[PDB]
Amino acid sequence: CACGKYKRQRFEGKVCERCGVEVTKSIVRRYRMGHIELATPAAHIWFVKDVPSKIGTLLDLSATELEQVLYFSKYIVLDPKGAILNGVPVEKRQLLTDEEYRELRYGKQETYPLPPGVDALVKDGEEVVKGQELAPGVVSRLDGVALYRFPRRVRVEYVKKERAGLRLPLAAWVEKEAYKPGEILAELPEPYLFGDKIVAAIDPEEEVIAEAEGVVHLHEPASILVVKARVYPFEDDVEVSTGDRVAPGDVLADGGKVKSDVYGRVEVDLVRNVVRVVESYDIDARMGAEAIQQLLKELDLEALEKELLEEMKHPSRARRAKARKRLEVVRAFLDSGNRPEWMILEAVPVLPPDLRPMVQVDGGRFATSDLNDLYRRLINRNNRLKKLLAQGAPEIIIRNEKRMLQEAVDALLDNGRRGAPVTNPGSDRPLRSLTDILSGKQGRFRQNLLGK
Amino acid sequence: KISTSDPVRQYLHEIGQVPLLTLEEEVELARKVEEGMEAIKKLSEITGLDPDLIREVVRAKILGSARVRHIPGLKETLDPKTVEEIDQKLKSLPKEHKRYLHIAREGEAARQHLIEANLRLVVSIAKKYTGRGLSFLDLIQEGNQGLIRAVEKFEYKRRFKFSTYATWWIRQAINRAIADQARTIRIPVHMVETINKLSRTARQLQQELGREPTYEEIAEAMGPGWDAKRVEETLKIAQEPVSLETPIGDEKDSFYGDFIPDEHLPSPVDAATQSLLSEELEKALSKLSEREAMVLKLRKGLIDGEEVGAFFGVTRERIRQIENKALRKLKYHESRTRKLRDFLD
Ligand SMILES: [Zn+2]
Repeated sequence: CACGKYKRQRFEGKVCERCGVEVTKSIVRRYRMGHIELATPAAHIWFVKDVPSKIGTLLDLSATELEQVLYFSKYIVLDPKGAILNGVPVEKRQLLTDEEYRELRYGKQETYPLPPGVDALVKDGEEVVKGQELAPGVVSRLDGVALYRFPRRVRVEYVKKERAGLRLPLAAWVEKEAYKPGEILAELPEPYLFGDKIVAAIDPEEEVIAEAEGVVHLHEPASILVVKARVYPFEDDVEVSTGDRVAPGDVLADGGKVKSDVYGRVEVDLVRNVVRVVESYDIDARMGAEAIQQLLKELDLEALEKELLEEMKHPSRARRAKARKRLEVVRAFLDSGNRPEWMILEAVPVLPPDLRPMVQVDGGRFATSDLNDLYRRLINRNNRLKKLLAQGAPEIIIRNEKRMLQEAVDALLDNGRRGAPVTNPGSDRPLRSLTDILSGKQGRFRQNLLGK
Repeated sequence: KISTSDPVRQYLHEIGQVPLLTLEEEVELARKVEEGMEAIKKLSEITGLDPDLIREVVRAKILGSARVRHIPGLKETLDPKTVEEIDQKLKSLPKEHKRYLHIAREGEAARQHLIEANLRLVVSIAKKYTGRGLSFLDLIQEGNQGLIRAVEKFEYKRRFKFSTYATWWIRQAINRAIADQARTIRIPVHMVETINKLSRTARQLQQELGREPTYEEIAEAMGPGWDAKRVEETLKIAQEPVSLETPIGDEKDSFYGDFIPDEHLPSPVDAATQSLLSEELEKALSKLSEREAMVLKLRKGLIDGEEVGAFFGVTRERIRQIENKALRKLKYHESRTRKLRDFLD
């Protein structure tokens, strides 16, 4: 054994109490398998990049390009349902781009145009920005022409000292008059003798005024959010209370994800009772093996078998021919053998150890089966992934990694089908991929017949 | 197609659409990130729920549905019911504490938002720790993990901006990664710098001798406790391994890993050995006393290599007595019928 509690043959089939070792020599060390548990699946390149994409064929996707498109990068395929339009209904199996995708889920249009100086555009925008529904093409009037060409409501941001009126609680504490006592009314200087209304024009910064210390004198944004702003929603209990109550109760989720009616996102501004409700809805958008794993499970091959049967003998030769090639794969799958959800990878079998040695050479040199550098590739990535999810997760970085990850999962399986991995500067050599082991220049089945 | 370009384009495009303004936007987000903390904690205070739980539930509602909880972290938090229960108590929080809830989420968002904006910063940094032995994307990714680290500790109260702060927290993450993953046989950070200093020194030594320094110079130039045995050792660990699979001789079709022999495995000669040895050792063990013979047979051939602790109840005098008298009768009759003499080894 490893520690030596049991050391001969009498007890040959038992394992050690404190450490696990059942024995017959290290041949076990060369025939046993270990597995790596993948964060977010990836797929076998053996099944995705053979001429007939066995998954492209079975899953009616662009047999060769739709795959490559969603697989390695972020081109999403709406999996189950996505009510909101592009101009046409939800595309059951069609794919879209980041851009348009972006436009969807958050809210139709994003327009942040922030003014150049402190008094020209800051005023045009402010006057028409807070409660006024700004129609498309709202021609803001000062630097050049601030053009707001899209939908519903508007939210501006910071302001200097041209004149302070109707703004949020930021400045309230600055001039102690209104936040300390009820003096905002006398704040209007001299005509009151003959909601926010401040002095004629006394403050010029985005600060806190204990002593003018916590500040930030800068620019003022006027970002038009194309979303519908509700101020006084009411209570109707048919379905679970939607949106909000007058002022007390707020049943809506906070300001990220909340589906009320056909409109599905809800931001919250406790300034005025304002429940910002954006319009897009539950749009299942996925990219990568994740997306295909789903698609693959959902299919009842029997149905597609019978569907292709009809497609096969009835329409003309163009679409029926494609259907015969697509019925081939589906047939065997159902015929005898195993079912098709397995083509996707989430559990990576690891080749035995003694078969990917680590050995002492001359001088004290060492030598290991190239396979091991590839393995580390995957394990490192897979781990960095887990930790990247846990730490917190900014989208770009998670996919970025998922990509690498995928690539890696190819590497051990088969190298070169998509790019060729290299040991560091020394030999621009393809690290023998498990594939290269089987076939290869001088591979396995190959030299299995060259001689022993 | 080709992976570098796509990611570069990917984040550069988003920075291109959202860089963070120098002061305003980083200030803004920062403020929100901190308030989230203060919020979450006060939330743990009133709910009796661990800040870890309050943190994960707000994450789910702002970053992802049941999907992101189920696949990433296996299953301890019920995908629907569990998280929801938690959100309900958050709602129940009247006007006063409800405020922290709404803040926590918005803060969580800001966070994730700032993280996005400062990704060009990472890549710019990561760009220079290139030829260290890590993949540019691996490098950026670790550096990225570093920026996330900085986000947890930055105190906006202390005026300095996130730029200079991220630099450190990123450079730290990168260099570690470089030291931890670069080699196939892991080498501690100290050995790493050690190797850098060793290399650098060999460089200044190459400068004038015209003689690639004998391990004498390196010792000297390096410092206090450096000797020939030390340097010969470090440079031996510095050489990365070789590809067990490598083109050898005339690269026509030669693969290096077939030439190494095997040691544990009993080449036939040894299997035959154990057969006769054990059969003859077994014959002698029986025609004797199963006393001091098995003691020394089992103590030596069964477990580990203790005269006194060798025999059961009978002391040392009977041990040496039968050990040496049986061992010699055994040897001297084995001298007669010579079977063992021809040293099986
Ligand atoms: Zn043991």
